Amino acid sequence: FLSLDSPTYVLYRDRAEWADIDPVPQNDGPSPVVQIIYSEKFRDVYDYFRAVLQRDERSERAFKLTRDAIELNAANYTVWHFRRVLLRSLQKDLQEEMNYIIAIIEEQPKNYQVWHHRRVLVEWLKDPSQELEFIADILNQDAKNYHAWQHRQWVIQEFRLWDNELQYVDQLLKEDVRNNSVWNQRHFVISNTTGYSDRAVLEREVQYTLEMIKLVPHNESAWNYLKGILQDRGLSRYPNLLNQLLDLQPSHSSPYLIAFLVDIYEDMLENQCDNKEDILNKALELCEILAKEKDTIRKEYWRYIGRSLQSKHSRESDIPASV
Amino acid sequence: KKKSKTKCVIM
Amino acid sequence: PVWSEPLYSLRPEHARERLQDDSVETVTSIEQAKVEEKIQEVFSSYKFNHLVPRLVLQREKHFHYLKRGLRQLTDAYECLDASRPWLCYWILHSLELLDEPIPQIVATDVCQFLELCQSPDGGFGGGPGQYPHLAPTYAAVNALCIIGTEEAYNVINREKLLQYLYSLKQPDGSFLMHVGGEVDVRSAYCAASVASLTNIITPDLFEGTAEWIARCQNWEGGIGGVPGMEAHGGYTFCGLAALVILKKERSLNLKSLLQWVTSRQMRFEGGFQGRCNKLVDGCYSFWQAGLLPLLHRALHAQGDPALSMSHWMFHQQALQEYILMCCQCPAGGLLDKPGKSRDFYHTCYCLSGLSIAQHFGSGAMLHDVVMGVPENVLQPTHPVYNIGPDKVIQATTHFLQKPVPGF
Ligand SMILES: CC(C)=CCC/C(C)=C/CC/C(C)=C/CONC(=O)CP(=O)(O)O
Ligand SMILES: [Zn+2]
Repeated sequence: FLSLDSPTYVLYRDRAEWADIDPVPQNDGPSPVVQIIYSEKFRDVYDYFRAVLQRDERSERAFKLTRDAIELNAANYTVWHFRRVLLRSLQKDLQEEMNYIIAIIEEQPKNYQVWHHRRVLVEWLKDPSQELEFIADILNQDAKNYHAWQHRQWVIQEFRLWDNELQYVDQLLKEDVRNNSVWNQRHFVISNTTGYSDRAVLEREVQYTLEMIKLVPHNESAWNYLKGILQDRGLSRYPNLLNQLLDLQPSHSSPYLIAFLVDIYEDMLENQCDNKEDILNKALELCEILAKEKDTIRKEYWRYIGRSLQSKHSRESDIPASV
Repeated sequence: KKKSKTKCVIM
Repeated sequence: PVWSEPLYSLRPEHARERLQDDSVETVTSIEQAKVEEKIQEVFSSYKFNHLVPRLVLQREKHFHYLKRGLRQLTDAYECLDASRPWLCYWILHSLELLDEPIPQIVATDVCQFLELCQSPDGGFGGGPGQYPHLAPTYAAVNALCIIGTEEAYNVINREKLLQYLYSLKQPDGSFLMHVGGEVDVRSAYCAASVASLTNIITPDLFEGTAEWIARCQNWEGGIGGVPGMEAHGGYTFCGLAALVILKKERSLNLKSLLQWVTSRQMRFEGGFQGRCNKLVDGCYSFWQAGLLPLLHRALHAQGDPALSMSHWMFHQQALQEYILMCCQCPAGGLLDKPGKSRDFYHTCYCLSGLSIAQHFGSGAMLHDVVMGVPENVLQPTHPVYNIGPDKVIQATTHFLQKPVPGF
């Protein structure tokens, strides 16, 4: 009907069809704190919203008023709640409401209330058919929108829409191989479909990741993914990994490569490997290179790691004080 | 004024 | 030495910390480079102006900004009309950090206002007449505790608050943020924070909550909003802090958590990013760096012998430099990064983060690092609640005098 931004928009206190209602001013008390000097339009809509909420007026006019209250402050969760009461109570067409929420999310995508509202609509309709495409459009504007990725995981998991997601993930990693949200989604898809225990899958994943590391050696996400998919089973469980990382040191080094080596050594020492001492020293040498030159911002962490490795893996570590 | 797209959100 | 630069961000070697894009440009690297270039101008400003750097926390300016905001805000804050108790908390905490007394005229008016935000059924809403929600409930309780008067404490209807928390509790251990609302790790933290402070924790209130929070830790080491989601500083702080309150930090793989948060500090900028491959932001000076005091306390309780006795596991000096040089608005207030405008939220968290970075405390051991002029030193903040440690102790002691609702 009459948009909040329409040049002919009129305040509610000037609308004939609202003459029977007395607006309810905000109850801030005798001497307010954090008192917001609202604009005319804002206070006007909210004074009328307070009136309908208080009376619990479940009407078409109240429904339309919430659209304006939302436009003014889409973060007002109380308005969203009342709007959902009205959607049910007035038996409003939910697809029309879906059209509405998609427009709202497009304009204010970093909002908690809008995504939750869309989720409720999908649950009510038991229809996820518009979801992946809608979300993909939002992700096309902000490939890292947290709420969007979270809603996407919910839709995919609740409706079992796993079939084309890895393909989607591959497309986005092509666009930006540094998009951590996409690496997280990659992990989400694989964990819930094939799992990482299947040796053919794990193998493929590592080949892919190492290949991405070779292409962009300083992209931390690929490094975090490689470690993330191998660390639970134990880095020492994969003897060729170390050799292969050492091979990238020449033309593909980074504080990331150096750090991983320390993680491999750390686990080797944890699972009592051969040459306990040779490994320890290699690790401390790297922890020092990191703390003093290659990764000083993390000097306190690297010093602590070096100290921990020293504390439990030195040749003297298991030797009684008396010896 | 509407929420700034350049600002943080925690609720 | 004379040629030696005492500021870490201005040393010549520091230029080696700039982004290496491997000649592969993507939106992520382009955005990161833009930030680094802007931050480099800030760092180089003194040199290009031929002046010796002086890092001064503009207290006078921040105080004026806060003092006024506690009373009245422009329509720039219309978007936060459903978060007024947060505005109270952000401002009062900033004042507390800056060691500015809260006049009793002010304290009583905040109490009365928060009473008006309190719901008949328990919890606090974003403003008078708004439905109760866990985020403003957390903020309201913290604000009342910062005041710490008998009046402030008395505002909280403890029986109703507990009823409220139960009405939000889910079978899987999680909590809704409000009736008919969303679920994410923020709720576990907001609920544990208010329930512990007011002493209303019953034997089963948090049944399964620790396990649910643990499911949020992902392959990155950090904690996401819900199981399966990307690790983020806001959610990780919420998860760890809630677990610390519940004394279940051990449910997490603390080693991968530590490796992840430490990696969130930007080598060039010195501040922290919220998640891997995103941008530095001053509010993470708290959400991210605040994890270090929590991890130190947890690892220490496990008898970790390698733990430092004077520093947190992050570059305290670089964080302080980032905040002091890049996050202060000349007119007062703090911000996200150069190019962004101030707001009370960033003012609260940039200061909280600065305090954490300046103060190390592990029992009897205490060691401060105050970059710039000595007047820059702030009051300490509790790493779990983000209110003064004295206010935490005072509040818990007072509420322990009361019986857990129902007995
Ligand atoms: C006690 C509370 C309410 C803690 C929450 C703290 C934070 C900081 C939550 C963040 C939630 C979030 C990830 C929102 C998504 O939009 N924000 C961003 O994208 C910011 P960035 O780029 O830094 O990730
Ligand atoms: Zn921020």
